[PDB]
Amino acid sequence: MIGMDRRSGLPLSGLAHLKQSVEDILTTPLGSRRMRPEYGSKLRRMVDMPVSEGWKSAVQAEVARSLGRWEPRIGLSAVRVVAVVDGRVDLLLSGVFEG
Amino acid sequence: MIPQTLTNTNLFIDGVSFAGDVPSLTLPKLAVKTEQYRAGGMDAPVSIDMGLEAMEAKFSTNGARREALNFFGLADQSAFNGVFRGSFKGQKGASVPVVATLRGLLKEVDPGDWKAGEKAEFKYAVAVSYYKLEVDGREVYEIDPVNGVRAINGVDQLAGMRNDL
Amino acid sequence: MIPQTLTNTNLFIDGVSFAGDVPSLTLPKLAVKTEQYRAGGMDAPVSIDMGLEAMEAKFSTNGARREALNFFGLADQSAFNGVFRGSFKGQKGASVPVVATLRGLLKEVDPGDWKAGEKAEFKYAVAVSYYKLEVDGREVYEIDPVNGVRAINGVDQLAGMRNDL
Amino acid sequence: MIPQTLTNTNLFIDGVSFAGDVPSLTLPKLAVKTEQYRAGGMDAPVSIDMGLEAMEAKFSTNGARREALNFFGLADQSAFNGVFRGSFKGQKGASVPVVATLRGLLKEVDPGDWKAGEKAEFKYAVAVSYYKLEVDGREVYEIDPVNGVRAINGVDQLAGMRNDL
Amino acid sequence: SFFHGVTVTNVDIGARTIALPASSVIGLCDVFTPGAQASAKPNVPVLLTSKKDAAAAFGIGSSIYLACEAIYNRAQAVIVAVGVETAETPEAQASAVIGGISAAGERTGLQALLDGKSRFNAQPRLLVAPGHSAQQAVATAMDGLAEKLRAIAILDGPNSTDEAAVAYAKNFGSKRLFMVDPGVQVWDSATNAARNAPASAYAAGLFAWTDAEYGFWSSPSNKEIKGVTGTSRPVEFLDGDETCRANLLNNANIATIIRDDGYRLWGNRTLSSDSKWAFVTRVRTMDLVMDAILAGHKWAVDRGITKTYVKDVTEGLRAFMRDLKNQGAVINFEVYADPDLNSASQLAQGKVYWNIRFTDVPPAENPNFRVEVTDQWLTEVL
Amino acid sequence: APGHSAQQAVATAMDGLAEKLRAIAILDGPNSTDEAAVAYAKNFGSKRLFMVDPGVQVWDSATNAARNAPASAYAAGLFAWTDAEYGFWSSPSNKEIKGVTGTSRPVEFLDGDETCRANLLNNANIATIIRDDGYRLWGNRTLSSDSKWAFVTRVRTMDLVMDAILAGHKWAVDRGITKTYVKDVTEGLRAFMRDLKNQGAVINFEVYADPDLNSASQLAQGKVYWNIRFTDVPPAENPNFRVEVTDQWLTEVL
Amino acid sequence: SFFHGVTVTNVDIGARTIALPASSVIGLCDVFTPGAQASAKPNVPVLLTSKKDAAAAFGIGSSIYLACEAIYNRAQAVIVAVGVETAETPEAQASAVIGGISAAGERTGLQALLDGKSRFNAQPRLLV
Amino acid sequence: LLVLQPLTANAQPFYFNLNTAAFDALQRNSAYNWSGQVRLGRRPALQSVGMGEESILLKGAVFPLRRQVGNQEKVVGLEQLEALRRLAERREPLILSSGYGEVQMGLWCLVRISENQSALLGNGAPRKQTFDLEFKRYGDD
Amino acid sequence: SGYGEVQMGLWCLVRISENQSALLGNGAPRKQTFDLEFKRYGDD
Repeated sequence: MIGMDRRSGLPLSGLAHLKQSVEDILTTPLGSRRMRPEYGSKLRRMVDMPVSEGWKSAVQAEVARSLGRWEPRIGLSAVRVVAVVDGRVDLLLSGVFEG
Repeated sequence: MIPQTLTNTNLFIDGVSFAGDVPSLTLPKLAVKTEQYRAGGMDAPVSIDMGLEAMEAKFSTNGARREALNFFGLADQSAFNGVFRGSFKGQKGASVPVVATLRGLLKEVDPGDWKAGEKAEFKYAVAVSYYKLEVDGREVYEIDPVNGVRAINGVDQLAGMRNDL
Repeated sequence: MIPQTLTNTNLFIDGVSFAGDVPSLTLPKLAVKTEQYRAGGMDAPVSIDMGLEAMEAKFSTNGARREALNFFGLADQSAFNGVFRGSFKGQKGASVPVVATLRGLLKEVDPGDWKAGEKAEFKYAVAVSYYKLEVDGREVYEIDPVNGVRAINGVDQLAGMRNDL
Repeated sequence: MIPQTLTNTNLFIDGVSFAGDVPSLTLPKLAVKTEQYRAGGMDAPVSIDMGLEAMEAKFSTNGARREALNFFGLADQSAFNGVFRGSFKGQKGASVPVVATLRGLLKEVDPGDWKAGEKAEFKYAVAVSYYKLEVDGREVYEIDPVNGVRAINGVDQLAGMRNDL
Repeated sequence: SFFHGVTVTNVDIGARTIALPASSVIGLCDVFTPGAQASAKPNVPVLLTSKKDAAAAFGIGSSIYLACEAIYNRAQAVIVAVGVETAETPEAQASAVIGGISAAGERTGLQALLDGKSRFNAQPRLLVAPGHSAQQAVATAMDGLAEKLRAIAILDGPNSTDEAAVAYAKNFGSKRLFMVDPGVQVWDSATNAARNAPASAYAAGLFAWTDAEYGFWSSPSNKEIKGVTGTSRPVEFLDGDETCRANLLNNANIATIIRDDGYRLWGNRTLSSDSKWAFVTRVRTMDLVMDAILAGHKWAVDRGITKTYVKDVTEGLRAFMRDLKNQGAVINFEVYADPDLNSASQLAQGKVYWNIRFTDVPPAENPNFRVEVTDQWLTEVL
Repeated sequence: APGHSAQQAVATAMDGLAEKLRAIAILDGPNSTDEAAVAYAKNFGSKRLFMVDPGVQVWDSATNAARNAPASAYAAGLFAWTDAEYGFWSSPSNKEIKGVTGTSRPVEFLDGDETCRANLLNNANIATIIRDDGYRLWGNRTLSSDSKWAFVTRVRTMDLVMDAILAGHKWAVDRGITKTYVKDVTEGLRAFMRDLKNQGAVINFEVYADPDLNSASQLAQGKVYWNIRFTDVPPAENPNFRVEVTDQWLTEVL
Repeated sequence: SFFHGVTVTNVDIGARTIALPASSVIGLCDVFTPGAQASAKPNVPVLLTSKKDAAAAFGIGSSIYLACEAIYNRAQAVIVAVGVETAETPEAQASAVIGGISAAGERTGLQALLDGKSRFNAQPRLLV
Repeated sequence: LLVLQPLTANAQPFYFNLNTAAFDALQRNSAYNWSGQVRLGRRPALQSVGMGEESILLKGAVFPLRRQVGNQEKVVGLEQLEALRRLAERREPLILSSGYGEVQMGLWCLVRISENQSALLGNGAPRKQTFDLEFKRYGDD
Repeated sequence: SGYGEVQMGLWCLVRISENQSALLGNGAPRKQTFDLEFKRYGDD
């Protein structure tokens, strides 16, 4: 499938379109889209919550829901905390490719 | 804490005293009914406070006491009462009266082996339907099976379970 | 290694010391729950680390201690704490403080046979919900049943099972 | 044959020696799993070589040995190794070194009754995942559960079962 | 200036220098351009794990990255990459790759791969000079550096015809050399045509894919090459000992890419004069158990010789080599202390000997199939 | 004295203060190459000096850069570490170093009797640092021209079994010599040496009074003599593994 | 010089069948070639322990080792083995393998097997 | 431990952990629809005529007097299995979200809830609730 | 198989049913007792 890039307007198809397809899921909140209320992630609700070991398993369980809806060509493997600086947690979104 | 221990004991059945009769006692084994809770994620199974076991108070008698044999198998429960008493002396002579007022049903009578030269024993057993232990003068246990009052140290623990829900 | 062994012991319940009371202890039997794995090709069944058994810590008391009998059957678990201590002397006098901080629920009280001349014993039992053994000053065991931290020699072994998967 | 018997013993855990600690051993009970085969025509049921039972090696320790308590319940099997040694003297002084190199998983730790005057004992148990007995210098047993090599007197008996079929 | 929302990050974050598989670390030496886009000094080693590390330390058009991409397309490997400044004379270009102690106290060229350990915990096991191994002076440099390093050097022949590469293999026989002569070609995005890669780095990425996914004891010949198209020479192959250009190279101890023009490597024998050390799996399992013996038994250089110490490691090795035996890395072995050469005259000197005897698994390069039929015991028809 | 031991005049005062104190004096080298570090160790050879030439560079949190520590305090904190549980009899020549990064110069041990940078510096009786980012120490041998006192362990054991005896024998000096005075302390020297055999400090010893030097004329001036001849554990600096690939157990694969 | 650390060598050794019952000793005598690799004088006895010093005292292709490999194939005993220089005529070879007191104060040939004890503490009970 | 979450995507999900339900058993039946057709003189022919019902059954027990972890002044509730019931009368499939192998399990409709609540208090409050949930895989496109 | 006849026929797989228990924190079991169930595909 051939789509266009979000910035700079260039049509990119293979796997750069795959990565921006995921980051339109993860950063859109629910109900922000027009006439598509069941689109996006609850990750903005997980913004600025304390990083516990139940916060990690609630992000894995919510990325898997939101990518399971509107990204069928990605099989999610794991989400892991790899570093912590002040506020900035960072997550290695790893997943196999299907489709 | 000074070392204390049992030195002498006593037993009452419906007021009268067995002041020269009983060689043995057994207060009822207070044991909580535990259910092994291991689940997803947790490693070792925990045990949960989920009620008490069957209380049963053995006592023993060397002679044919009509006052003890009167209360076997009566049609009314808690007709037997019984009061078990102990005295714990301490190291400095400060004797501590351990009194346990139970009100159960008398459950079992077995006059055992009546050998000729050997003394005989009448083992008794009491299906305890009420239990109340007092260490010095203060009430430690007060176990109502049929009522919802399990008082540990004078405060009801079953009442606190209803306020939590 | 110099020969060492137990010489004396001690016991704490919620801060107060049973410094003249307890004749006996039992730290909880740490036992792994083993499932016999024999399969196609393999000869003898191996046993697999698949969780711990039910920890239970007996201790015993000769006198009516109100501090020990207070904590039976409370509506909150881990209201009983308890601290069991030992002292292992060695051959050259280097005594080694073995302290075991548990935080379980008190499970069973049975004042046994109250014979007249014979001393009485109050056996106790503790449904252990937390266990922590320290040999000298260093933390050997730290068993969280309800949490996912089974620390052997200070490193969590349950955390290493999650990194392997 | 001259009369020989055990006089002294020793124990190694991961290299270090328990040269003053262990009062007791138990090498694992080697037992074949027998199925009773009686059939049409035959009178008494025969027992058939159909695999070994669960090997388990008890050993015991009187003091708090951090080297022994380190290996309980580790996330990797065969992290515990252990080496059990004996010395059988004979009638003419010809001592025979019986060494048994096992490589199991440590299964059970129970510090028993910590009475005050009585010495304490830490019973251990090892879920044996490898066993290798040597009588003098020659290898008698070599039991691989997880591999297909049951070597009796240095020759694999499980390999001979595959050549027969 | 922080940020308070959900964000995507496309740059590297975590460290992966913790694992470090000791059997698959690769020494790499070729030219590059040390500009401002290449953040690495020329004659120093630098640790690499991914293509982003090769992009940051070297140029994209530089032939270091063309060899780093050749390895990282196949395996998740670790590369100790040294660079050389490109010269004018090709006989002086080979003088830059061999290096030496031409500086004050710094090793340059291939000799800086000896400084892999004490910099990044990588004692290199695979030596490649992509393109700079058709010259004999560097193939002799990679020869003599190999037994210092206990590695094998994956050199390559010239991209001419077969007897130009068979006669180039006759200058060796030194047990440490694995030559793959057809320089395989790869598709390019910018050129939109067929390239010319020297195909010595592709065998290094295949060895790092073999020893981590199949074990180092497994023969790394019959396995897939990625990032590949046809070869520079169509090399035919049949079954039945013909005049094929596959059997001609393999009998000359030369490996070659064979089937479907780029699909698989083919051949496992090394440039060795001894038939005992003919296979690479005889050579790889010689050095990768005896440095895996040491890894874990690093306590054998201290804890001085007491009565139990000679006895401590003589089943310290027996318990470790039975772990090698059970995972298939060897077949049955024996480990025992040396009875006669161990003496108290040199035990005070520090020397104490152990005898290791193991046989390893043979690679089934030629399975024969004697087919026979019967009904119960004999051929009933004839 | 980190950094100052690279000077010749300081290291000689570091030398002569060690024989007055029965101590191991850890020296340094320059930041320069291996040839200028071997030449710094040739003029020594006085049985008490321990040279570590590679400049240990270490990260700091103040300026966020890499310093250059002169390698003395890391070996000093390692000699004091191996006496805590491995004992003074053990060798600290393959032990780990915490709080460390790489060296100023690379130095590695390889095999085959080539020009190894470690073997060139061990043969000059100088310790190095081998594995990644300051991971090990590598020297067993002191700067000693005498072949008997080569290893660090024999120099430390002879200096640290005596203060383990001279403490515990604060008595047996200015006491007063009775008839069984010599016997009651030579049975006390044995009892304070059998525990050293018990903890693995020595191999089998002998302690006995000197029969011919002890005399009646020596008692009048307070001089009494003993013989505490013992032996020590040699550190296994060279474990040799004789290894081949046979084809013996090839009939196992059938 | 010396070496620090583990130095992994590469040698050629056989099976570890060197377990030695000191029960029977063998007196042996055959011809050989006293080369540089054969570290044994001709008419003196050499105590042998295994094949590793039977290959060190006498050569591989020597007729001692062909008659000494056959013993260690079955029993790993200890051998009091004397050598003899080979001869041209078979009568002088038969006279040399016997030997005698023809030296200054030594015994040559088979007679050097009488010096088993007080040299080796092994009086040969098997004469071949 | 496991996460139930519906198709409306704004409703509150159910989280399985030691505070809420904490199952320790997991049956996963998965048939495969091979239909047999009996032929007269030979073996019956088998044809793959579909996929069949794949089901997941969650055992376990809720003890609604054990306090929440770390003693949060709050117990495991009696409400905390009826939340499984309210989430099941939505007539709606659910995404299972584990955390060990595959994380994106499919759409799983909830079919059966059956608790066995005993050891009662005075007002009928149990202190054990042994349940068994039972799912079937909703076959989406 | 590898013991009697080696060429067993065509066997279609019909049922998989695991019982995964003794769970970890993230739902990971440490036992998976299964029972597979085949039926012989009747080829020509």
